[PDB]
Amino acid sequence: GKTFFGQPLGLSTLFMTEMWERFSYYGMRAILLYYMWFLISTGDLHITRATAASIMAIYASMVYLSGTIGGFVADRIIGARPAVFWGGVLIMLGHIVLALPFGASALFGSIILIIIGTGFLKPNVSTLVGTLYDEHDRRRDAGFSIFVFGINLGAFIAPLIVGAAQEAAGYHVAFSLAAIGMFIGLLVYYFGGKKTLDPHYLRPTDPLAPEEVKPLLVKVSLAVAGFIAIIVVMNLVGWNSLPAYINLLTIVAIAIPVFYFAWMTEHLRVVSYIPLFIAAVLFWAIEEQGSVVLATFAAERVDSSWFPVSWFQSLNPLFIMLYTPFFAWLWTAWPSSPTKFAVGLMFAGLSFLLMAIPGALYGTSGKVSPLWLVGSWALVILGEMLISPVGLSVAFNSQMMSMWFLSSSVGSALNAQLVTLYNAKSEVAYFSYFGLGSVVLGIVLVFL
Ligand SMILES: CCCCCCC/C=C/CCCCCC(=O)OC[C@@H](O)CO
Ligand SMILES: CCCCCCC/C=C\CCCCCC(=O)OC[C@H](O)CO
Ligand SMILES: CCCCCCC/C=C\CCCCCC(=O)OC[C@H](O)CO
Ligand SMILES: CCCCCCC/C=C\CCCCCC(=O)OC[C@H](O)CO
Ligand SMILES: CCCCCCC/C=C\CCCCCC(=O)OC[C@H](O)CO
Ligand SMILES: CCCCCCC/C=C\CCCCCC(=O)OC[C@H](O)CO
Ligand SMILES: CCCCCCC/C=C\CCCCCC(=O)OC[C@H](O)CO
Ligand SMILES: CCCCCCC/C=C\CCCCCC(=O)OC[C@H](O)CO
Ligand SMILES: CCCCCCC/C=C\CCCCCC(=O)OC[C@H](O)CO
Ligand SMILES: CCCCCCC/C=C\CCCCCC(=O)OC[C@H](O)CO
Ligand SMILES: CC(C)C[C@H](N)C(=O)O
Repeated sequence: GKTFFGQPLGLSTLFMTEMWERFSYYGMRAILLYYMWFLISTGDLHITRATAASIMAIYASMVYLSGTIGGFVADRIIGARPAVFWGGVLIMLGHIVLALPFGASALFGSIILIIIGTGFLKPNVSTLVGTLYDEHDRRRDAGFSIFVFGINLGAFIAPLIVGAAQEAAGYHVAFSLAAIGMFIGLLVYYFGGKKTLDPHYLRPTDPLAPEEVKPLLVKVSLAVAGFIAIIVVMNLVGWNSLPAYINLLTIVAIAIPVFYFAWMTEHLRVVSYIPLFIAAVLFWAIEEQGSVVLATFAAERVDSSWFPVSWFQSLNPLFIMLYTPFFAWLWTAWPSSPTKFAVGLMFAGLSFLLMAIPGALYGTSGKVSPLWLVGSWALVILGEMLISPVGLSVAFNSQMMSMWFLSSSVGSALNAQLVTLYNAKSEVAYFSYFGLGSVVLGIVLVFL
């Protein structure tokens, strides 16, 4: 019978949908920092490169934090499938805003649209994949690996296409390609979804009961009021700069798990997530810095004179696709969950330790071979194969899905503070210090 790589034919619709969404996101991410660099150079954007780097991180942190609202709203209010649709619409509008002939004024608007939009699409498109299988179907694990393979496939071709278009035609044309990428995703999703997806997910699966509406409304109103109240207090005492707001968003992003863990002999299990969560946060911190710190390194310290330097952002998902057939075989030919989160952290630690070598050996005033980043990403992706749901083979909801991206949000929130420490003069110290600390903790948190 007809399948998509052994999976229900509905996976391909979700496959292509998320592939084109990740295309739009990572296509934009591949040049957004360089764009901010450009806006500063022209004197249009009045921030430092350190703040611009910090923005890239807190943006990423808010993107995956936003998913928690989206997962909840779909399950209880609007539905999984309309959430994906309207999520993509906002994403597309976000990229269109950047495509418009404006400068720094369009940044915030674009960022908010994509944050909100991705919050709706990302956890729900991931949830709809599990809806293709009944409960005890062995293929479910394989279906997600294919799905993540599509995530990285879009993450691979996006910098290559968008980055090249940027260096030939300009940023606005490049950002318009990202919008088009999402537009393609909507088309395939809308028409393909009607054919392959359950109509059951056009309505919420856990609809708010009558008595539940007001408590939720009070909870939300108090949260927004308090947030606004904090903003007001900040503006009065003078804490109203851009890094000030990043600090606030950082604390909020970090306080949410702290309060979530503090919420929850069964308690020894909960305490046993604490080091696993830390290992995850630190790993995705290092991993997400590829689009910031490594992107900075690529542009400043690497000879990329015969190709767009944004193409280095294709190295991350390339290795995931390369490692995929091996690990898929490796797990069938052959480690606990805490170990994989530790060894994965050690590999990420080694990816930074390696990057300290060229500056220590050759100095930082010159340029080095692309192979250093290639090797560095090879190491960090090697550990990602131990965390990310790929290389797998032969039930839940949207909110619990979001909880998974929550460790990446804390990592980037952590990055929003840490990436400001990276520059030309601290290169060797930054890499070696944070790489060594990550290996040590990787060795500490496995025995712990
Ligand atoms: C395509 C490589 C896949 C190998 C997977 C195993 C993990 C290997 C990591 C290699 C460490 C990177 C060393 C490369 C390096 O730093 O040399 C650069 C310099 O020699 C340029 O000529
Ligand atoms: C630039 C503004 C673009 C606005 C989008 C155009 C709106 C046209 C039709 C709205 C359809 C919304 C329902 C789609 C949906 O819920 O997804 C489920 C689909 O049936 C396929 O799964
Ligand atoms: C329903 C929305 C679907 C539209 C998909 C996104 C396409 C939007 C615009 C495509 C054309 C954009 C032209 C880019 C542009 O204005 O360049 C101006 C110069 O490059 C400025 O240096
Ligand atoms: C936890 C994040 C919440 C994000 C904001 C949610 C929007 C604020 C309040 C919910 C809007 C009202 C719900 C609409 C609704 O479906 O009520 C109908 C119920 O079925 C009544 O039985
Ligand atoms: C900015 C914070 C305040 C945001 C308030 C947004 C809340 C929006 C609507 C909440 C009002 C209650 C809606 C109830 C509702 O629509 O129920 C539908 C009925 O079931 C109709 O059959
Ligand atoms: C979800 C719980 C939130 C609890 C945190 C309470 C708010 C505490 C501090 C306000 C946010 C930080 C303001 C920005 C700041 O740190 O100073 C700004 C810079 O130092 C000035 O350039
Ligand atoms: C089947 C893999 C297809 C290959 C696609 C990978 C291309 C994506 C990004 C290119 C990153 C730049 C790598 C350049 C490189 O490794 O050359 C190093 C040479 O030693 C140059 O001195
Ligand atoms: C197994 C994968 C590769 C692991 C790399 C292990 C190398 C560990 C540390 C390399 C960085 C050593 C720092 C050298 C250093 O600090 O020099 C100081 C500067 O030259 C300025 O004085
Ligand atoms: C489970 C796979 C683990 C793979 C680790 C094996 C890699 C071990 C050490 C790589 C260290 C890279 C340093 C290379 C180096 O310093 O050469 C300098 C330049 O090549 C000069 O031409
Ligand atoms: C330029 C590529 C865009 C073309 C549309 C996407 C279709 C192309 C390739 C589909 C590749 C599917 C590979 C799935 C895969 O290998 O992972 C499954 C393994 O079992 C992982 O455990
Ligand atoms: C934090 C990671 C799990 C995110 C992944 N690279 C994705 O785009 O889905």
